[PDB]
Amino acid sequence: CNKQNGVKNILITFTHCDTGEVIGPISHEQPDDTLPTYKTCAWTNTALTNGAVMRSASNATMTLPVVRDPRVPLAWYQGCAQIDAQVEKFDGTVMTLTEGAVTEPEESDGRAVTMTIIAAEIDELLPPGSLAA
Amino acid sequence: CNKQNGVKNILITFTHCDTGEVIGPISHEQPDDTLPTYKTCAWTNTALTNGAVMRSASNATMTLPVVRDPRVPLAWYQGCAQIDAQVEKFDGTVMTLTEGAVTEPEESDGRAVTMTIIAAEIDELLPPGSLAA
Amino acid sequence: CNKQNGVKNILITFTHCDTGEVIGPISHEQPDDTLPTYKTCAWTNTALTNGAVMRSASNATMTLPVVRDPRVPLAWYQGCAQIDAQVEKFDGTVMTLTEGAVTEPEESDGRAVTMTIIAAEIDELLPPGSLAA
Amino acid sequence: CNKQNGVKNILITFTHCDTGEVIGPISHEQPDDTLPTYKTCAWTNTALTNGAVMRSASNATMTLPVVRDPRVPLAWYQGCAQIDAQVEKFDGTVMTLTEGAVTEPEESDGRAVTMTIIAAEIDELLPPGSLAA
Amino acid sequence: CNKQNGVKNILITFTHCDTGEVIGPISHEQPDDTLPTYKTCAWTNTALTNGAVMRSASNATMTLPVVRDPRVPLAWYQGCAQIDAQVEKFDGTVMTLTEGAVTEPEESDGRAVTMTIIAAEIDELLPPGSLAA
Amino acid sequence: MAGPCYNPNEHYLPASFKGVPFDADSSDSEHGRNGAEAEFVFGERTGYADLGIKIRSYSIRARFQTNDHVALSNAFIAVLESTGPGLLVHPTRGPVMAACRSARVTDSKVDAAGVTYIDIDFVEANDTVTGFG
Repeated sequence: CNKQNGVKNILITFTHCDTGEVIGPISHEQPDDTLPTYKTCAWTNTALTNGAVMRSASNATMTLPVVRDPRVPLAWYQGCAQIDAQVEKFDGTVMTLTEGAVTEPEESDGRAVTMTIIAAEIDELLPPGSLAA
Repeated sequence: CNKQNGVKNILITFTHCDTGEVIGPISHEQPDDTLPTYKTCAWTNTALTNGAVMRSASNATMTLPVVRDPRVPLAWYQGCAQIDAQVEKFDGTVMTLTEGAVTEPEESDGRAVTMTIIAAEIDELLPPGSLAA
Repeated sequence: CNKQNGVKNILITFTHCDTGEVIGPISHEQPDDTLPTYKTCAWTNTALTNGAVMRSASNATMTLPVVRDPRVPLAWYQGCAQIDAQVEKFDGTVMTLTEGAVTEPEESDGRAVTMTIIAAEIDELLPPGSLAA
Repeated sequence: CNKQNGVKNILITFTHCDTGEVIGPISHEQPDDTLPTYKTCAWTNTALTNGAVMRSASNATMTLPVVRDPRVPLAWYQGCAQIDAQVEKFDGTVMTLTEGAVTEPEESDGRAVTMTIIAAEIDELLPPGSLAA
Repeated sequence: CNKQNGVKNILITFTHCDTGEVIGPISHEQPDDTLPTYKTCAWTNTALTNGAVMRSASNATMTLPVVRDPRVPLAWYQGCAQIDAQVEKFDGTVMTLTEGAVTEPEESDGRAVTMTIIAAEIDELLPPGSLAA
Repeated sequence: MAGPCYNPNEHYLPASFKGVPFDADSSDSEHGRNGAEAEFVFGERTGYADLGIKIRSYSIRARFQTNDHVALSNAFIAVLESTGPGLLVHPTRGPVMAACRSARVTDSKVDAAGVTYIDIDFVEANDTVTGFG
């Protein structure tokens, strides 16, 4: 099954800034039928007149809705800890992120958390048989 | 079948801007029931008083929702590469675009991408029997 | 049948601005169940205190959703050509417009085009038996 | 039948500004299930701190959705003529307006018109047996 | 029945501000299934940094949707008169207000009026057995 | 203005200068009287002395929308620079004699193509004999 659009594994690795603790790559499960969304192009374009474009810095963003693990404080999932995430889709694509930070956390009832992460770059592992280098 | 409103073929030809490699014209398919949209008049009017108008530069744009090819990095479909697109509707119309650029990309889940493209000029091929030159 | 509310005929005449070409009045057909709208009073009132008003120039505008003719370039229906339009309703009313211009065109999929037109004045032909002179 | 909330008679009397013509009190009918709304107090209160208030001039406003009469130009129904209206509800209340003016007209398809009127004051005639003088 | 959320009696006592006449306490009924709403704390807090708060004046308000009494002019139910209201809920709670003022009235069709009232203080009568003094 | 029977073309005079018509878009003025306010020292009383009339000043704004506005606009500037004062028909103050003191011509090619604005600053100028009294 290769044409199924879905998520297979989610691994996260916290790092408490205030104490330096590190927690192994725990696995997670998603809360609902939504999927994560990605943006891997660092620079951003703007529309000038007559086909030109302005180029701005911007960042690389992530959006990871995941069920909270009942053995980790809720604070860590918000902007009180570093994050290192990996998502493996069914087809085979694997996307990794390191040294990410959470931005503008919103209130969560205790189970569903929707993290917004930003990092310098995101590395993508396409299935076998890619074209670009 | 000339009264059927739909898209027949979609061809794209990327050109990586940091290595110069070119990927030949690949075919694509639609993600949903929506259709592309067009605007070919470069100048834009605004309403003055008593029937007059003001003309401004503006550009010619494109909106092309297409399913990501599983053999091309997701970055290319965003603002990290050039695009050359062609769309052939069922009735026979063909809309060509070259040296296009992607503007203000939004996050995608890895399958569906809605590209916004701007170019100096878009050329249209009407079916046989056109009136205007 | 006079109480039926609908549109009976729609004639449009195009005058290309960069070449002077003129295309005779071509009948058109509407894309959906919506109807055109009108505004003929070329003066706007603003509410002051104690029942007084203020006059401002404003214009007379028409919104005309029509189905693109497959023998005319899509650019003409947008702000790249002059328009002369006539609409005849079932009851008998006729609304004529000349030397109109298209304003702030939006993207169209290639079949359905909604045109916003502004002109110095719109002339109305009421059915037989009017009261006002 | 005094408990029925509805409109019974609508009388309007136009007065062309540019020619001094006057049209008798023609009767009208409403286009849909909505009802007119009224505001008869020409002073507005703003909330200060600790229960105080501030008074502002404001005006007396009316909202009269009525079907266009096919013997009167559409322009008259917009801000190109004076209006004198009267609305008689089923219960008995009669409310009259004189020397009103239309403000900020919107586009209409030729049958349904929603006039917004402003005047110095609106006179209300309560059914027999009122309390206030 | 002591757990039914609803309103039992509504009493209003107008006081015309231009003639000084007073109309005794009249009973009213509701226009729909909505209920009044209250705010009894005069001061208002705002969020500072690190758990602090800023305190501002504000007022005590009230929202009272009621059916217009067919023996009272529609003007009195807006900024053009004073109000003294009382609401008795089914459980036994009684809210009293005196020397209230109507703010920013909106147009009404002639039957349903949604008055907004502000006063220096609103007094609440809890059922027997209250804890706080 | 009150009432909907106003007619701006009937109350505002058509502007002009040295006999060349032009389209006015605004009308201001400045009047006054020269005083000699004086306040004594250690005193509870002040004084005043009227000492002549103050020189007026008018400011107007013009708009050119017609086809080929540059020729008319560029030809009107040649009149403002003509030596000596001349008759001015102020839209509201009537015919007066004034001399142009400055004029800023605003234009653009992409932001606003097809309309030219020009602000003016007039000064009252009454002819005087040359023999100094």
